[PDB]
Amino acid sequence: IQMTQSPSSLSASVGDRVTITCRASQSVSSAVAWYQQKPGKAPKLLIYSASSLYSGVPSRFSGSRSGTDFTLTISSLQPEDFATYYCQQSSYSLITFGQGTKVEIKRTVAAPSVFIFPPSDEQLKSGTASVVCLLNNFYPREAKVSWYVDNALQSGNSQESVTEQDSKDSTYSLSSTLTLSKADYEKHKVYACEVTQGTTSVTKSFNRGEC
Amino acid sequence: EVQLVESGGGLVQPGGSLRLSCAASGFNLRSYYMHWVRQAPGKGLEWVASISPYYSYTYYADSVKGRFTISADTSKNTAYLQMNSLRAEDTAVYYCARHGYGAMDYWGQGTLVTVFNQIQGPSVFPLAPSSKSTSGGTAALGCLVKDYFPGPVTVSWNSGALTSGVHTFPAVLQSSGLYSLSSVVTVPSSSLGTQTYICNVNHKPSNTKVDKKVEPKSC
Amino acid sequence: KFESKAALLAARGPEELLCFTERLEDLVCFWEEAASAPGNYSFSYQLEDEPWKLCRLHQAPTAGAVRFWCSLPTADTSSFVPLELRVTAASGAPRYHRVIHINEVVLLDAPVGLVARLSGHVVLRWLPPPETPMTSHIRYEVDVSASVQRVEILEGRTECVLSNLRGRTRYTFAVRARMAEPSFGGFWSAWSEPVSLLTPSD
Ligand code: NA
Repeated sequence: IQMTQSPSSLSASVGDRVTITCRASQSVSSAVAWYQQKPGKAPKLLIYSASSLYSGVPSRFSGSRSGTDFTLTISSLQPEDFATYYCQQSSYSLITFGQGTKVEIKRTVAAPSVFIFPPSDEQLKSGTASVVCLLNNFYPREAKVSWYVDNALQSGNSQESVTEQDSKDSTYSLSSTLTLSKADYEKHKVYACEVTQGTTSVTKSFNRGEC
Repeated sequence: EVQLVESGGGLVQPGGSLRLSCAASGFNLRSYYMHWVRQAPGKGLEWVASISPYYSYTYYADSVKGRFTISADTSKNTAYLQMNSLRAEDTAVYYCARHGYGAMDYWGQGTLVTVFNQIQGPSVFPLAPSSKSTSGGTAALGCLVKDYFPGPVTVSWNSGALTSGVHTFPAVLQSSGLYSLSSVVTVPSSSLGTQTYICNVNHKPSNTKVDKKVEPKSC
Repeated sequence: KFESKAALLAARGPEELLCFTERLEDLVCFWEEAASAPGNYSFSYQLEDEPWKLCRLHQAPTAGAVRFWCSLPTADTSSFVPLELRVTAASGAPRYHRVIHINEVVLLDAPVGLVARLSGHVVLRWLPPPETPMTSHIRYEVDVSASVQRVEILEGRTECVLSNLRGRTRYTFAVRARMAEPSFGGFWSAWSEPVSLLTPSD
């Protein structure tokens, strides 16, 4: 018995009506439940028996069944609703959850402040050099970050990391860390971080030695 | 009145053993279904096991069978999950729930199981700001916590005094097999020569606590 | 009036735990088996998040089929409440696992009082199933046989004008009954006793 949620994530604004779907495979009883999970908190029950509202759950939350498609609907999104949502099915002995749906805020686009950090001299003595690019407080999260070492495009030697939506700015922050050996670092001059977002590329860079 | 409290989680080497406890206050445990559900870090929910009222009928998930055994002490009003032959993949937060309304209504706070092979402390490097290439309205400095295992490391700034505008990024597993993260803060450029900025990295599994001064990059 | 209502149902298969209520202040769940071994089973049910309880299972033959059932007490047969149901073997393997709203499993009595009368079309009229409340919420369906035309009716109606009929043909009529509302569902009743009527010259 495989429960398949869609979408895995969606972005909506406050007051929007949003519908999450959960697709069951085998003959599925109407023992389906819906859960809310916020970062670090335990799951919180919302709906049970596919349509009944758990005591204390606001009226915005509703459940419906259309054969093998089970839907959770929030009538008008309020700020405390943006979280991750799970559908749960119990069959005879087996209990399965959906792959989970992350509800995120739609907000006006804000382009990031871009910073590039050369590796500290302390770490250069260790033979590995981490070059760090920071994209602070931007939206949407979809952004292209490209590394240029002496104008030669880098591939496969960087990693990214993204915060979750800021409780105030509803933006994101991103890091892209370029990891290369001391020997490779010491034989190049210009390190450039190019952040592209929509129609705009912004390239921050440093020259090895310029303080 | 209902409260579920869990214990017994921690670090464990692969193949080792842990017994988790779930203490239930506010209802009798012999009269309820009890479930163990685990949440891998940054992953979804995965059901693990069940026990039935009055007959203690255990039901497990194929990814847990044989190695785990769910149990209950009626007298102690506690349900136990014994995990043997632990695997690296079993690293997760494990919750105990209670059956109600056709689902799990009351959940514990969860306990964290970390399956590690080798514990390595972190290295912390300064993400220094510029005292000349600054302006940018404000300036940005940080700490690079690199090459630690397992999780987690926690970063704080100025021992708690500095909180607003701090972005401590999620960990990323490098190809080296170790974790690595960054904590950045935005600060007024005028304060760069007056305010001292200390990031405090704590990595409990290696019992390491680092206080680094990120200082403007002078020469 | 019981045996029939059960026998009616069990033709709804052995994979589903057959369950119905008579006056929404009761619940009966049964399942038939074969008589070769009897078997040991545990009927556990939970109402809401109240503690699970056990239900005394009883045996009986039917001829040589054997039926296990268990009745549920009036207090915890409230309506609109998700009530779970679990039949489990002594081995531990679950045999059924159901969720019924008791309001959704009603099985009504056969309607009584069916009459017919005609030149034009024919007027059937009848009475709601006796000793059942909520008579303003019943669903009925008629069946014009001669050869089988079924005319469907809805809440609170006790008559019909059989438009588009024939002549010089013997016609038989009957009406069934079920609860139909947003908060009222169940299985169709047994067919009322049939009334016969011969159409005029054509
Ligand atoms: Na461009």
